[PDB]
Amino acid sequence: PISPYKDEPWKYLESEEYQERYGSRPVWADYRRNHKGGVPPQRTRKTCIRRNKVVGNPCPICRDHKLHVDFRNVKLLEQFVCAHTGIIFYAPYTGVCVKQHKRLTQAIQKARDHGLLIYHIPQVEPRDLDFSTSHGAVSATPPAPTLVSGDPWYPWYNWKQPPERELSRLRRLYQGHLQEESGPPPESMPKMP
Amino acid sequence: PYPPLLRAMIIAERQKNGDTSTEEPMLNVQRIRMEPWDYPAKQEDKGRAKGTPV
Amino acid sequence: ETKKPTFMDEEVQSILTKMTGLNLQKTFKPAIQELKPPTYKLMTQAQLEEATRQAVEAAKVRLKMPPVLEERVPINDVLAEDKILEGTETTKYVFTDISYSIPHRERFIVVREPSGTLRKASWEERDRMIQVYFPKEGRKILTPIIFKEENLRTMYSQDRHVDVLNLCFAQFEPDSTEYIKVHHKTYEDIDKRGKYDLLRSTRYFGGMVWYFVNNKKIDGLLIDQIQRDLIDDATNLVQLYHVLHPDGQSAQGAKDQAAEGINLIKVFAKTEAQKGAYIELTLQTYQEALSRHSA
Amino acid sequence: KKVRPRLIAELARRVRALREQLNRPRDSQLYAVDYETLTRPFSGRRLPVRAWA
Amino acid sequence: LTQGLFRGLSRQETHQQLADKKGLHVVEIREECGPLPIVVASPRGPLRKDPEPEDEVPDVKLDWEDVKTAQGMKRSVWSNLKRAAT
Amino acid sequence: PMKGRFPIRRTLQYLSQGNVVFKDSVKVMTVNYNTHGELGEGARKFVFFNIPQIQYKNPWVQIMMFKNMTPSPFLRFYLDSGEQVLVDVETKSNKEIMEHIRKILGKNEETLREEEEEKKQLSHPANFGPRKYCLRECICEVEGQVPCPSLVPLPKEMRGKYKAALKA
Amino acid sequence: KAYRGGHLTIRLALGGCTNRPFYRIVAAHNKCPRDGRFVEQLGSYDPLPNSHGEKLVALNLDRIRHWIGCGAHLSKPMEKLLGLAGFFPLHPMMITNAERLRRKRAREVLLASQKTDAE
Amino acid sequence: RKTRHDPLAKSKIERVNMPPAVDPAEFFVLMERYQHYRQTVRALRMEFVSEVQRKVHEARAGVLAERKALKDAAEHR
RNA sequence: AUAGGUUUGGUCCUAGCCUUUCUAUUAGCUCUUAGUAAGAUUACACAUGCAAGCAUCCCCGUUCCAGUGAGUUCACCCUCUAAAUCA
Ligand code: FES
Ligand SMILES: [K+]
Ligand SMILES: [K+]
Ligand SMILES: [K+]
Ligand SMILES: [K+]
Ligand SMILES: [Mg+2]
Ligand SMILES: [Zn+2]
Repeated sequence: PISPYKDEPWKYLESEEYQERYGSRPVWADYRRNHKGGVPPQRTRKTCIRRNKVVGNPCPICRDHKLHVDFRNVKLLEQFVCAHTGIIFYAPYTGVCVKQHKRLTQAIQKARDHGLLIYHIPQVEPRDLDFSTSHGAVSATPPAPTLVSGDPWYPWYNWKQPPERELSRLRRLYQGHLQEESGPPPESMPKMP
Repeated sequence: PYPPLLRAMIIAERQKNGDTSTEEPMLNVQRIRMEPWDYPAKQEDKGRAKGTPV
Repeated sequence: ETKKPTFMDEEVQSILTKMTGLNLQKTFKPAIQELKPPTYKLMTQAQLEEATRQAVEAAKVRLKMPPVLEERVPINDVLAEDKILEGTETTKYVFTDISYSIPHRERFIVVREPSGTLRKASWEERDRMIQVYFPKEGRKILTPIIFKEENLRTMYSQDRHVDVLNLCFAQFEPDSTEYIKVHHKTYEDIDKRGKYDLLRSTRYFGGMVWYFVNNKKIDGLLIDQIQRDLIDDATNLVQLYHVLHPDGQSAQGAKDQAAEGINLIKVFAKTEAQKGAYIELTLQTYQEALSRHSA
Repeated sequence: KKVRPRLIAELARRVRALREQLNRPRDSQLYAVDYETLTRPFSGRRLPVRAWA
Repeated sequence: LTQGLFRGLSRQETHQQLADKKGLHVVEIREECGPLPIVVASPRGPLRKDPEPEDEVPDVKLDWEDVKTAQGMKRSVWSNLKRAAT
Repeated sequence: PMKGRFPIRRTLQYLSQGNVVFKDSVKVMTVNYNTHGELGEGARKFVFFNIPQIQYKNPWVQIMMFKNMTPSPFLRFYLDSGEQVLVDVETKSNKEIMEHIRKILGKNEETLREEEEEKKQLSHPANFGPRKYCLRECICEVEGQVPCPSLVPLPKEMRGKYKAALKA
Repeated sequence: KAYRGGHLTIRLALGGCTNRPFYRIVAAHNKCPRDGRFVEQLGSYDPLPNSHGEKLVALNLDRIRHWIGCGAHLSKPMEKLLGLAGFFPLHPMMITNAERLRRKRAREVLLASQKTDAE
Repeated sequence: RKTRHDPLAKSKIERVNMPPAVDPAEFFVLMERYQHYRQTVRALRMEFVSEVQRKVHEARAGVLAERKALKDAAEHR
């Protein structure tokens, strides 16, 4: 099917058809899971629609194709949140499949982030006891002499060509296992034109 | 000279405690003496090869 | 010589505290949260008055006004420039000192840039890093999208100003630009649409008043106070305006005329108040009604 | 809690310590080197390449 | 069960009946409302001026099942299971 | 229901409401009380109600009780220095006894607060590790950081299966 | 247990999942397994650039100093992290590796220059 | 990893490691960097050792610690 | 446990067994891709290959890591004091 409300999902919840089908009760009021035993399975079915085929007992969301889970359909999302405590009902509560519960949870959070759904925002204490910005960590540290003069922080960072006598010692010690001598390295990193 | 972060923390601690000095904190390396790697080590604490003969 | 009062002066605090008011029902409005079975106590009238007094004491703690701070100055301090390391690393390193017992504003957070510059972290990076390692309840590392203009207008359309302010107080620091921007955008919307009752009996009223007085737009708030029969607060607002703008026409007018009580409103209404005509009409209506009840 | 005495662990320990002092390898044996192969015969380990010359 | 349920629910004392019998205000404390002392019932007749004697140690019979749950000593694989809306 | 008179005494909540945490000097507390006589009622109530609370807060202090050995009830504390603190409790209520011993031999509220603050420092918010010890297990939990590959597959360029294939 | 000798070391313990490395800076006995028992956790090191293009390093500097003052050694990767932070001086091998890279890249530019000039 | 008792692999019997080639210019410069690097780090270590030793003494026999001990003894008496 | 079925001609009480919930192996039948985690039944016997070297010789290391669960109140606290690290 093709619902005409996908673009404006909120309209369906104010239409006459919705009021005839559901009235003032939540869309999930009448749904009952079919299961063996008195205690139901602790997870709901994964998905009610497999390969564009609907299962026998479609969940409240999947049984009506005009109900669109969208962060803008705030009235539909409200039905799946506790009015007194603000917690999103777990899927066994309403019977929505895991696929639709995940979409509902994501849409509810998106509506709350956009300001469309009201939720309890608590009053928090300040992070810091003192709000002074005078400590060196946040202020300006007196510049070090090397930083002002432009020298390296320690003198041994720069390459100092060793004396020739010392290079002769190394050439005697490692006879026959010597590399080409290395001149002073470029002053700054080159770059491929 | 102290390494960058250490110096900044020391200086900041001075100002936090109320010490105002223009002198830069400096490590004292006079106590430290860097001997050559080939300086003879102590032979009294050195071990010995064990008895297993080949 | 003569220092103009700061926001935290005992005099200003008393004025702004009284102007805010204390509605116990609003301060302790039932929160939509996980609930527990309520408890019951058999109490005499004396005991009931003592518990109500204790609630007033607790509410006054809940209403303690946040201090208004000036925008923090950007941090741009370079600790070192090791040019040898230029080109060695492609991504910058953020080093956060996470020593437990250090005030968060006294922690050293430094950044090694790919160029080799060791610089102190920016105010923004500092706040992001402190959240990463010392996570605070209600603060997010990535700025929530609620604070975008399009989303803040929705919150204002629903009269959720206090919510916007509680969100901003948790996310942003009091001296941050974002904290400063959002609070001032909210205060303007309250002024434009005359929604001053939303922030009464909250810790955010004083800040709103402080904004209005220091930018010379206390007209809307004065009208509301008179329309609501809060002359004592309206007179105190005009008085405070004079203390923060002593070299002003209204302050000199009151000085010249030694105005007190309702007179202060009239002097201020004509000289400085932008809506001088509307204020006089509103004040007029009240004074007439008050004369009747007296009979 | 009374640990069962292990008496062979102490006997062997003493015997080993003694034999290490009586059958100790002498300096001649430990530090001898075969100059043709430059390997210590007692350990049968080759000397470092840099030490050969 | 049915006869027992109706016997208990019929005999439950209302907050007003308590105030009248005790001649004291019944003050409800809610965690969601903080310290607000909301009053649910007041004595229709005269209000006593003596506070109810506060016994240091209440001589009340406790159900082991409750106390055992409060101390996290009750492990049940069947308790607090997700169930359909009732 | 719970067995015994005043079953409240056998609840962890009641046992943790004792306010007497002895100083480290106190080693042995002896309670000499009489089973009959009105002048010893407080000592009998103190033994009935308060010894469980005292022992719960001071597990390593030996509490020994002696019945009908003397004409009057008294407490004696044996300190590690060897000093003996005799507290006569005749005519006192069980609350008065509990408050008296708190004053003379109980740690003040400041000392206890400090100890609790020292415990706070043991758990560091920034430390990453198992949930028993640390708040977060991995940095991937921190929003903004690269997510766990179990939840979000990493980009193919960041996976070693293809860092080698592209190279060879 | 009781390791024969050994010493405390401040080193990087690898965590995370496959292709998602994460390091915990820990002071541990030399002989302990890399990811095993440790004396104290002294920080963390995320080596993957985050959304903001940062490699995040946490250093409990108060406790790092305490353990260095109790005789804890340092691994080379840890010494190089402290060098980049500015707590210690730059490790010589970062300077040498930086210079080796400069020479390599200078030699590559010359070959590239010949490509475009000669041909 | 192998133990001292495990026999050596046949494949490795004749493995003679060839030592790396030395670059005279890079070797001397690097050797001094190590000397300077390790002198600086050993001075830093000597300062962290003294701090640790001072804090222990300060807790044991410091003015504040000894003052508290006397105060507590007085309050007891 | 929010409980359910089952004694008898029937009822109430007591009582056991079992059902419904969530996991872990194995069997049957069955199966498309991707990421991640985990992965002999047995302290039974083992072909083959590898798993400890480094280094100007001495030393140091191979006493670690990795593996197993046979045995089993050596693991924690206090006192005491070796080896070890702080060149
Ligand atoms: S648990 Fe953090 S990367 Fe997987
Ligand atoms: K049964
Ligand atoms: K199977
Ligand atoms: K060696
Ligand atoms: K076993
Ligand atoms: Mg020793
Ligand atoms: Zn469905």
